[PDB]
Amino acid sequence: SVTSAKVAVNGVQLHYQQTGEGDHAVLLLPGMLGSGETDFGPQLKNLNKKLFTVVAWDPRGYGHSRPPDRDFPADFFERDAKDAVDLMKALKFKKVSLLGWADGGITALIAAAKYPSYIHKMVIWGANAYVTDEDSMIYEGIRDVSKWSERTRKPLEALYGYDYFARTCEKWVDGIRQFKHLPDGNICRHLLPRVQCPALIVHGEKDPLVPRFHADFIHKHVKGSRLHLMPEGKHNLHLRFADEFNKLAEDFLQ
Ligand SMILES: [Mg+2]
Ligand SMILES: [Mn+2]
Repeated sequence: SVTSAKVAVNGVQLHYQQTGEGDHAVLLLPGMLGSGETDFGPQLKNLNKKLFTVVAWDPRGYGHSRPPDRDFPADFFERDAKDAVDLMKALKFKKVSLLGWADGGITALIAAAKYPSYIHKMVIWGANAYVTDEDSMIYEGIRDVSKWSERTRKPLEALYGYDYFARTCEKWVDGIRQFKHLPDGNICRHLLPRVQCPALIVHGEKDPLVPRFHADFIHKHVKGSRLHLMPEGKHNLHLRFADEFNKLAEDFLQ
């Protein structure tokens, strides 16, 4: 049983889905153009409702957190990180664990580093702490949504309508590529050493969007972190291999 609602946070009405009665609060952070509805169905359904209280939020401009429309200023990951934590605080949780996917994992890393007393544990996958030429090329190949597979386009087209979906994807590409021009193509390399909570980095070895060196790098600089490789996992491993992933996550969080 899942409840959808909005809460006022930093000038925006953020949408989120909540389920479970557990004492361990968990926030699910979606990736680019994502939402709880499109990125975390299996988790909102199967994560242990007795152990956890699960919340899946929609970053401003994504999912149902519209208005406003999405924009990508240089600090957009930090803005999302603040919104995410403020949302959970608005919902009265005293401490929470984070499950972040891709852009959501980058967001989770930032939140753990900036608000260490609020984060218990963290599980991230498909995230990159910086942008390289190889990444830039990958992003460019994603820009045109019309060339996306029909299966991956359907859900987002239905949620946003073609126009917003196409336009926001282009702004995302320009928004994430902007980091390549900064020293070290940095997004959050500098915050990794500041993560103080136990972290589990999962990586699908067949992920075509995020080279494994990004997971190795995050693992290297996040003290006490654990890295788990899934031979058959791709970028959407928590969806394609939901049962396997959920077990990995639940075991780590306990
Ligand atoms: Mg450097
Ligand atoms: Mn939503």
